[PDB]
Amino acid sequence: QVQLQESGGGLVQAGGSLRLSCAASESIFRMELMEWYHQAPGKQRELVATINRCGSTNYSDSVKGRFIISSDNAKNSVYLQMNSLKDEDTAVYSCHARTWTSYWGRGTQVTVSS
Amino acid sequence: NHNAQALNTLVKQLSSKFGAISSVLNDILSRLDPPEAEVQIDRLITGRL
Amino acid sequence: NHNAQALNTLVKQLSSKFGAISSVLNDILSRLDPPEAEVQIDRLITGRLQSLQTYVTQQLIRAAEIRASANLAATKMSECVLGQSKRVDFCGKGYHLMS
Amino acid sequence: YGSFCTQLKRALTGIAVEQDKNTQEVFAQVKQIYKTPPIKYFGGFNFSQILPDPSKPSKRSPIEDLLFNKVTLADAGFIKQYGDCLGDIAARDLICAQKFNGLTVLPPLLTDEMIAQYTSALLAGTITSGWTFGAGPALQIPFPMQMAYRFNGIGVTQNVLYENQKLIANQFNSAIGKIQDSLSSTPSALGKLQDVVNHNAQALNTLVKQLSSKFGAISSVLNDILSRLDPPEAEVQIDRLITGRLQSLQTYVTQQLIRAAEIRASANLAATKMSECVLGQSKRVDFCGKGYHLMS
Amino acid sequence: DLPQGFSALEPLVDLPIGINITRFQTLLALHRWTAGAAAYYVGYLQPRTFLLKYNENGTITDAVDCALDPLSETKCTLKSFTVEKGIYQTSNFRVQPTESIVRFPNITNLCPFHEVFNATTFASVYAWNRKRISNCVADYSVIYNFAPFFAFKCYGVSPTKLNDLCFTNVYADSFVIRGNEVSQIAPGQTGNIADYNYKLPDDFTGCVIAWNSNKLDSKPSGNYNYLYRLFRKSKLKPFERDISTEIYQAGNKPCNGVAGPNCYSPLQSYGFRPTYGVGHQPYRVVVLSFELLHAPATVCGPKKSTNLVKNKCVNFNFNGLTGTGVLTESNKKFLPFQQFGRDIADTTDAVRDPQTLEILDITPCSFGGVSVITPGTNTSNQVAVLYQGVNCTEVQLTPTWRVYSTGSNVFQTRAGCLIGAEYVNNSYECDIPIGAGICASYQTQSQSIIAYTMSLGAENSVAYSNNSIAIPTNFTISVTTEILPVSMTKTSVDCTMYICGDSTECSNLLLQ
Amino acid sequence: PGQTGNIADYNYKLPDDFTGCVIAWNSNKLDSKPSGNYNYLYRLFRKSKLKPFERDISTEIYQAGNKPCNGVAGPNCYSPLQSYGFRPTYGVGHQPYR
Ligand SMILES: *[C@@H]1O[C@H](CO)[C@@H](O[C@@H]2O[C@H](CO)[C@@H](O)[C@H](O)[C@H]2NC(C)=O)[C@H](O)[C@H]1NC(C)=O
Ligand SMILES: *[C@@H]1O[C@H](CO)[C@@H](O[C@@H]2O[C@H](CO)[C@@H](O)[C@H](O)[C@H]2NC(C)=O)[C@H](O)[C@H]1NC(C)=O
Ligand SMILES: *[C@@H]1O[C@H](CO)[C@@H](O[C@@H]2O[C@H](CO)[C@@H](O)[C@H](O)[C@H]2NC(C)=O)[C@H](O)[C@H]1NC(C)=O
Ligand SMILES: *[C@@H]1O[C@H](CO)[C@@H](O)[C@H](O)[C@H]1NC(C)=O
Ligand SMILES: *[C@@H]1O[C@H](CO)[C@@H](O)[C@H](O)[C@H]1NC(C)=O
Ligand SMILES: *[C@@H]1O[C@H](CO)[C@@H](O)[C@H](O)[C@H]1NC(C)=O
Ligand SMILES: *[C@@H]1O[C@H](CO)[C@@H](O)[C@H](O)[C@H]1NC(C)=O
Ligand SMILES: *[C@@H]1O[C@H](CO)[C@@H](O)[C@H](O)[C@H]1NC(C)=O
Ligand SMILES: *[C@@H]1O[C@H](CO)[C@@H](O)[C@H](O)[C@H]1NC(C)=O
Ligand SMILES: *[C@@H]1O[C@H](CO)[C@@H](O)[C@H](O)[C@H]1NC(C)=O
Ligand SMILES: *[C@@H]1O[C@H](CO)[C@@H](O)[C@H](O)[C@H]1NC(C)=O
Repeated sequence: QVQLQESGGGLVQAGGSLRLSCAASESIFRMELMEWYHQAPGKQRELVATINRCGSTNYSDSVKGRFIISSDNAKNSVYLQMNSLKDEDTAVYSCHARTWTSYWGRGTQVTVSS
Repeated sequence: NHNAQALNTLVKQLSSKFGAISSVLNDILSRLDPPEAEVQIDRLITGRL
Repeated sequence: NHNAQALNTLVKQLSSKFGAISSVLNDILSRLDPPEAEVQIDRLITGRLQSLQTYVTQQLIRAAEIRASANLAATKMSECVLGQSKRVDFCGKGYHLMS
Repeated sequence: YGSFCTQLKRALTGIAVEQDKNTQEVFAQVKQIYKTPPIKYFGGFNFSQILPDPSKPSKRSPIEDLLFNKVTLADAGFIKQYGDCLGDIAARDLICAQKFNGLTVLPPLLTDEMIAQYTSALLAGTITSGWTFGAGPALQIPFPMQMAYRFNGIGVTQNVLYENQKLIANQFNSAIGKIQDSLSSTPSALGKLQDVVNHNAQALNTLVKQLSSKFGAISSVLNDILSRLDPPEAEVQIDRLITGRLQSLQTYVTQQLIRAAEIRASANLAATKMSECVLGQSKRVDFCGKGYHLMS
Repeated sequence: DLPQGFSALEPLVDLPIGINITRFQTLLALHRWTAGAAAYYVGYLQPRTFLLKYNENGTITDAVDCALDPLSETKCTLKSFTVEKGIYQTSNFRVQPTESIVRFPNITNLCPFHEVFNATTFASVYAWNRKRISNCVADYSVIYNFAPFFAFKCYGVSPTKLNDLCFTNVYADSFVIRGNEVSQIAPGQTGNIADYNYKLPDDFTGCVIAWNSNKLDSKPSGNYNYLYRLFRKSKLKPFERDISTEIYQAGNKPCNGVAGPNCYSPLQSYGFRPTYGVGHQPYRVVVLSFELLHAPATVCGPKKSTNLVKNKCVNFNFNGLTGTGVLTESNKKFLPFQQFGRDIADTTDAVRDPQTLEILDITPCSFGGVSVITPGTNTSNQVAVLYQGVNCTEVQLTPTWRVYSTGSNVFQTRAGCLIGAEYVNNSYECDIPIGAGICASYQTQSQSIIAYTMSLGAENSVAYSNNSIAIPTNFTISVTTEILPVSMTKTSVDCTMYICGDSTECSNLLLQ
Repeated sequence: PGQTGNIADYNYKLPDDFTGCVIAWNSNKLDSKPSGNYNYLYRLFRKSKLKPFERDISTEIYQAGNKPCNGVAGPNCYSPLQSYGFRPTYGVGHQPYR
């Protein structure tokens, strides 16, 4: 019944790669927006990546050239491909989707050892 | 004047057929059969209401 | 806005069947035969009469409310303008001087 | 059959908004909430019978409590949950029957606590400031001086009060005290407020009971007509029921419109009385009581 | 991918196929074979409601689906493409039923319609037979195989619906009458047959079956075995017979047992011959009278009885009484002769199960109203949904769109429950009224659309002392505005043109 | 329109909004034989009712049991094409009508 569930968090050494798989229980063709937020301890949440219905993709300053966001249509899911990890990427990651009311995921922990 | 006009109009409204064959109930009850008179009496009842 | 809405609704009411086979009298007159046409025309007549009566009653109530407002405006003009008012909060907030 | 139902919904929505407008206009003259001083001593005048009571959770004065207990209420617009109707206590009241047929009662925007707060603010402002709080900033003044100036307003000099303060205070206290017993003893004191509830309940009950009439058809239940007659021979029966129920709904809506207009007139009069007799002193004869007006 | 935008479709071809279609197929052309590739898009249509917009050229340039989200439903309700700030009422929500149940009694026998519709002899009209039918399964589709009649004639019911209803008792009356006296066998009829031989009540609920029998009831010499009454002191009461034979007296002097002057025999024999006209030939008549449901039912058609379920929104059919609701156990104390239970609105709410003598209570399934709280479309496309007067634990629903409940989007107020708004402890002025002391507004950034408690006013406290006063030392002149309506539009309406127009028949009809 | 019966829902179905005319006349002098006309057939069994203006031509062995018919009209296996029996000595209600 829950809208979005994320899976893929764990312990990964610096310079590695990881995959996040926020899966929705409603057809993603009407969600109009999939957003990734990350919150590190001690600070508030900050926008990571944004994908809209048309196909335009946006990232913030600390994203471009490091990791990308995509989605497939066989299974309702949005994938984030974490690459080139560094120390401050340790955070809890949540996925958000708003059709006419925002739905928030539970979030998963991502920790990088340096 | 207004009250008298309203009462006189209400009295004069009794002479309209409202689609029935006659405006007098006795004629409708003396010319047509028992099961057919109703379809005529209903029109008068609705109009007067 | 209210008057325009009432008139537009009254105009749009003419496209309803009210149980008849057609909402245009010419079609009813040109399709059925003289004896039957009536059983259909009466439905349209009754529906349109009901619509007109509803519109008239609504207009009467609105006119009464507007008359009350006009009487209040006339009183305010007689008291606040042609003189000074000692009534509290009748001709503004504070102590009245003129209007 | 047209667009009669949109018109009915629009009329009912207009009335529903008008009621909240009436209450807000009447009870919300001042936009500052004043507090009475902790020490209650106003020259000998006893205001304990009208000021709020902090001991009770509702925070209402004793006279307000008596008024609230004296008038009974049919439906308060709260959560009449379907579970209560389905509970099947073998006592099917009228509220469940009204609910099951598409008639509902909405709750007011202003809860009774907010109205009590407004009334208490007005009382504190008119006790600690006089009439200045209705025309500008609130300016303090001792109560005996305010009474002296209200006496001077009606043509009696000030020295009449200052030499007769104790007697006037005792008379005021006794007059206030007799009010509670007068309200309690009289059985039909609050008839105007009860008639509204009675009339609305009667209208709703009549509308519900209208559903059991045939209107010339063979049965008053649509399922029987649908299951006992041919597909093309059932329309001529259903039409009578539809016309009759539309007529009943139109009659109810018109009656509600007229009653709402009358109640709006009464609310306007109440607002005028509040603005003229409470926030100030009135020289109009027999407008704010019988005799020479002092305060309300 | 499929491009954005609108492009309407225009019809070409309509054909009278008139066959079943369940599956389809697409053909391809292969040259020779040789390799090939094709791509095509297939979608399935559904019954929907749309709001289409026509521009000045007559082309469709925009459309709104009315069952996609609450904002679209609001737009369809308002019949506009723009929505201003406020709270609107859009539709209602209901719980659909799951299955259907049927409860019929333990009836196994077959009704004896064979012994009535042909027995080689029919009783006279003055002493007509009467057979009672009960405790059997009635099949009215076999009656057509017994007598050569044309069609039924039923008054309270329809001939095609007689296989579903379940009655208490059935009665059959049979006789033989003349050709032109068949029209007298009807409610509210007057004649020789109607008021002296066989009288039908004014509220008849049954059927009449009359067919010609010239090949059995006619003789070359003349049939004289069928008689009818001619003289009688007073008219008959409904469903009454007379058998007594005597010498009717039409004079003051007693008849004294001799048919002399002013003395006749009130039993005249029909003269049936095979050379008579159609209006004089004998006709056999059978009248079926049905008794409605007041007692336990005994006669009705072959309907299977299924299982009984409880505490579920289900459809029920108890002895021809059909409806939808929730059936639960009963604490009502029905008397042995009672079978139904009625309420203020005169609708059934307590029933007795035909198979097991048990009482069930019926309650309508859950329903309620929905309101949509939105800021102006010029601002944002997000809305909140208020289910009115519902404990927010209840929420196959009628609305097509479905709501999914996250941790903090669901709030419960005293006016229902609100989905899609976040509650806060702050108190501002009211923006969009909702219920009892609650308001809603739009935040800068469901995170948007916050719901809070309205604030009465700024706090204050004036210092009061019995030797202190406060005197102003300056003033301020202020100018305020006050707007008041005075008059409204003056309109005039023409009756004849509005109701009838240029038609003349309509005006003549309206004149009365 | 709005009729129920063998003909109405298994052979020929009319819509509820029908706009047209029906012309029926007796044809006993052409469609009846002393031995009995058997050239006119009608359907008796069908799984579901007919949609308006829909026909059926398929001839198959209708099954009224759990076991398959297997192409033989045995137990719970019938032929849903019954022949009218027209004779000139029948009553009016049974004579053929065009
Ligand atoms: C509509 O679209 C989805 C995804 O675009 C389709 O994919 C199916 O999704 C369900 C749910 O996980 C899977 O069980 C199916 O196996 C998917 N189909 C495949 C992989 O071919 C699906 O057709 C639709 N999903 C709905 C209607 O929920
Ligand atoms: C103002 O009036 C109240 C109520 O009439 C007085 O409270 C009463 O006080 C006496 C003695 O102090 C008690 O015996 C009564 O029971 C009280 N009444 C109630 C209703 O509780 C109050 O004392 C008065 N003020 C002054 C200053 O005397
Ligand atoms: C009463 O208020 C007025 C306006 O608020 C004061 O007039 C102002 O005085 C200051 C200081 O001299 C000037 O800068 C402003 O331009 C004046 N305003 C106007 C509109 O002229 C006035 O001084 C106040 N009364 C006293 C006694 O100070
Ligand atoms: C409507 O038609 C006219 C005439 O061809 C054309 O000039 C105009 O551009 C059209 N309007 C639109 C919005 O296409
Ligand atoms: C009653 O019905 C048949 C007609 O089908 C009739 O010929 C006969 O007299 C009766 N049936 C029998 C079996 O005698
Ligand atoms: C029954 O008895 C009364 C009393 O003699 C008689 O007048 C009447 O004609 C009889 N029949 C009916 C139908 O009342
Ligand atoms: C009806 O028949 C069923 C099945 O044989 C049985 O369970 C039930 O007790 C019977 N009831 C009556 C009243 O005969
Ligand atoms: C709503 O139902 C819940 C379910 O247990 C109950 O706890 C609560 O008291 C109910 N509230 C109202 C207002 O009916
Ligand atoms: C709002 O008030 C309630 C009541 O004290 C409190 O429990 C709730 O936590 C408050 N909201 C926040 C965000 O703290
Ligand atoms: C009011 O007067 C009394 C005298 O009995 C005095 O005790 C009290 O302090 C005065 N009020 C204030 C606020 O000083
Ligand atoms: C059409 O075919 C389906 C499946 O073969 C069948 O269930 C149905 O009875 C047929 N006829 C109609 C009118 O749908």
